[PDB]
Amino acid sequence: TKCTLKSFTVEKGIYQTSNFRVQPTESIVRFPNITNLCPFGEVFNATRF
Amino acid sequence: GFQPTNGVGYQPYRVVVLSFELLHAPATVCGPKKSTNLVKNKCVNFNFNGLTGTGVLTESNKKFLPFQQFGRDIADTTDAVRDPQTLEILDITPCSFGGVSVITPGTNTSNQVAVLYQGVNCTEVPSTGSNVFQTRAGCLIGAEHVNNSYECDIPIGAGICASYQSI
Amino acid sequence: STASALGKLQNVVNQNAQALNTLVKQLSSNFGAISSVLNDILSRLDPPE
Amino acid sequence: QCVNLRTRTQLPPAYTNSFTRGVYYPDKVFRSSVLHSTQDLFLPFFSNVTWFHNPVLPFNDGVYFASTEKSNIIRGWIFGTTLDSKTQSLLIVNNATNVVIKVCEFQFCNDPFLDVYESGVYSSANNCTFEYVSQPFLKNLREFVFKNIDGYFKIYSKHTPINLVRDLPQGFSALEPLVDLPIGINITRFQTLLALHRSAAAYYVGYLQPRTFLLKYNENGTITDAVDCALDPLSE
Ligand SMILES: *[C@@H]1O[C@H](CO)[C@@H](O[C@@H]2O[C@H](CO)[C@@H](O)[C@H](O)[C@H]2NC(C)=O)[C@H](O)[C@H]1NC(C)=O
Ligand SMILES: *[C@@H]1O[C@H](CO)[C@@H](O[C@@H]2O[C@H](CO)[C@@H](O)[C@H](O)[C@H]2NC(C)=O)[C@H](O)[C@H]1NC(C)=O
Ligand SMILES: *[C@@H]1O[C@H](CO)[C@@H](O[C@@H]2O[C@H](CO)[C@@H](O)[C@H](O)[C@H]2NC(C)=O)[C@H](O)[C@H]1NC(C)=O
Ligand SMILES: *[C@@H]1O[C@H](CO)[C@@H](O[C@@H]2O[C@H](CO)[C@@H](O)[C@H](O)[C@H]2NC(C)=O)[C@H](O)[C@H]1NC(C)=O
Ligand SMILES: *[C@@H]1O[C@H](CO)[C@@H](O[C@@H]2O[C@H](CO)[C@@H](O)[C@H](O)[C@H]2NC(C)=O)[C@H](O)[C@H]1NC(C)=O
Ligand SMILES: *[C@@H]1O[C@H](CO)[C@@H](O[C@@H]2O[C@H](CO)[C@@H](O)[C@H](O)[C@H]2NC(C)=O)[C@H](O)[C@H]1NC(C)=O
Ligand SMILES: *[C@@H]1O[C@H](CO)[C@@H](O[C@@H]2O[C@H](CO)[C@@H](O)[C@H](O)[C@H]2NC(C)=O)[C@H](O)[C@H]1NC(C)=O
Ligand SMILES: *[C@@H]1O[C@H](CO)[C@@H](O)[C@H](O)[C@H]1NC(C)=O
Ligand SMILES: *[C@@H]1O[C@H](CO)[C@@H](O)[C@H](O)[C@H]1NC(C)=O
Ligand SMILES: *[C@@H]1O[C@H](CO)[C@@H](O)[C@H](O)[C@H]1NC(C)=O
Repeated sequence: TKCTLKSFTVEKGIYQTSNFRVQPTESIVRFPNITNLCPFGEVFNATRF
Repeated sequence: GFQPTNGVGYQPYRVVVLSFELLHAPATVCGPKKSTNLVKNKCVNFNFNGLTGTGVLTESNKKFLPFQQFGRDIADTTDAVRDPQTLEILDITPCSFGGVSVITPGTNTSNQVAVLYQGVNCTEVPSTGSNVFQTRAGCLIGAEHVNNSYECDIPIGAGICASYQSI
Repeated sequence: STASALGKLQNVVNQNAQALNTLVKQLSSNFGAISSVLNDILSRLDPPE
Repeated sequence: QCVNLRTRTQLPPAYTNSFTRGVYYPDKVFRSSVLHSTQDLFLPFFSNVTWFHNPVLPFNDGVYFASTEKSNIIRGWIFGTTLDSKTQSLLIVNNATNVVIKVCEFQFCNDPFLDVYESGVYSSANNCTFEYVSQPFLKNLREFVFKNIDGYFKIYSKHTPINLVRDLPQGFSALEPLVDLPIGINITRFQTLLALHRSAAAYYVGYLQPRTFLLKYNENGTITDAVDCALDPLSE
């Protein structure tokens, strides 16, 4: 209050000093089900090259 | 002329070369996206299917059509989302915030004050200090609630105010 | 019975609501930039750019 | 079996009135009991929609297709520029079990027709790039909207039980999004396919223009009414 009012004495009343905000805790990432894999199996494990 | 005994230099080696092309057509192959689990009733930041934002998530009861992904109420502010895996509607609420104010009886008299958080429910204050009161104007810490009624000294709001006796 | 008698108060409320609505609507304009979301620009460009 | 039958059988190219048909959901956003104005490619109200009852019609920049039908003689569609193997071509076909979409350089017969004795329309097929199989699309009115933008082919569809005798009804129904395809292609003309047995059908075609519309969303997010801004001063 003294800092915002810039004085060493404060008169009777109510003063607004600052704000208040809740902070986030963690992060969440969601995406659809993983499927339709590329067919690398039949290329690398092909019998004949 | 491959033979079982030819040393490392003459062994047959299988070679596969991968070349990546970015023609102007839209991309059709991308790596796995990966995902985490779901939390609720906590102020977190989320990245639902590319839609990012902060807030607190609750279970809702809206009825999306089988093809919408998210909804907005008015002035283009998102309110509801659909999780890509479970396929249920979740509601987003901005994390609580507001101004703070100090009530003092004047440095001339004493130097004990009270704190008021404006428009903030008395559930997430921080800390504790002294007895805490919940009013239609917000939450108040550091004053005692009485049952009498006098002339108004320091107007607080919603028809209530404080004075000095303690505060 | 008759309505529209309290025109002035309704007009004041409508004007205030409309002003707030257009103020909050103004938050979705590029102003000649490349996007309207801060996070997209932060994650799609080098900070000096 | 690449044969030819005739040049014409009835040739009724006529015009009729669109009334207030051809509305589709512009995006995947949910809104409840609100009024929203949006600018996009639509079919103007009370437009002049062409009716046939079979040449290579132009595509321009979007197509609205309608057909009242029973026993679904119409099968699918063909899209492309030169309609030969010198450029990529799109084909959509349907049978009793699945819908098939292909993107290849075909050599279509001059008079495509399927019959049964899923080939015979294309004399060759090579350099195939995109394939897709899904659940089949199809007295009853079938409405479709075809759009192509930014290498994306969008299809909206709707089915309606009607009993009106001749033309489109004086109703209103939004068109739900159906299919999106990520293929780069330059569609400019298109053609319709009929699997008529060895022994010519009514369908309506309209075009789309960019304009602004006003839409009403009810409490459940369904579109119930629309207003075309540039129709008359009252609408403005
Ligand atoms: C080719 O086959 C081998 C043999 O199964 C694969 O190697 C296995 O990979 C799995 C994971 O996918 C591991 O759990 C096994 O331990 C591996 N076994 C051996 C002997 O290496 C290999 O992944 C296949 N190649 C491709 C490209 O899929
Ligand atoms: C994504 O995969 C998960 C894992 O299988 C699916 O979760 C299961 O869904 C079935 C569908 O009825 C349930 O019977 C199971 O109990 C679920 N498993 C759980 C909850 O552990 C999920 O449905 C998939 N999402 C899709 C396909 O969109
Ligand atoms: C501050 O938050 C609490 C916790 O949600 C609120 O208490 C809820 O009040 C509603 C309505 O009376 C009840 O249905 C819930 O069961 C209560 N929850 C709990 C945990 O008690 C409280 O009402 C909020 N403060 C204000 C002023 O609304
Ligand atoms: C309908 O069209 C499909 C288009 O391919 C025909 O082909 C069958 O498609 C299913 C679905 O993938 C496959 O499981 C079958 O193996 C395909 N058949 C063959 C011979 O490859 C299908 O036969 C057609 N059905 C009818 C009744 O006309
Ligand atoms: C066969 O298909 C391939 C794959 O799309 C074509 O190759 C590309 O075609 C596009 C379309 O003009 C070009 O922009 C690319 O530069 C081509 N890339 C390569 C590596 O060729 C090909 O043109 C098609 N036709 C033939 C005869 O091969
Ligand atoms: C679709 O058509 C456009 C124009 O009709 C093609 O754009 C041309 O692309 C070539 C090679 O990139 C350029 O040399 C030309 O100058 C472009 N023309 C114009 C008018 O911009 C585009 O390549 C075509 N795409 C396909 C897949 O056929
Ligand atoms: C919009 O959704 C509501 C909520 O489901 C629908 O109201 C239900 O409609 C069914 C079918 O007539 C009734 O069996 C239920 O009793 C209704 N529930 C309630 C709480 O009234 C409503 O029909 C939907 N459509 C419209 C136009 O409102
Ligand atoms: C408070 O004010 C009174 C008069 O205004 C003065 O006499 C007294 O000394 C003051 N007390 C302080 C400054 O502590
Ligand atoms: C007096 O105050 C207490 C707590 O401050 C409250 O519970 C009570 O209802 C009030 N009134 C009476 C008559 O006790
Ligand atoms: C369509 O245009 C023809 C002239 O080409 C006209 O005779 C007919 O009335 C029009 N139909 C409308 C505007 O519904």
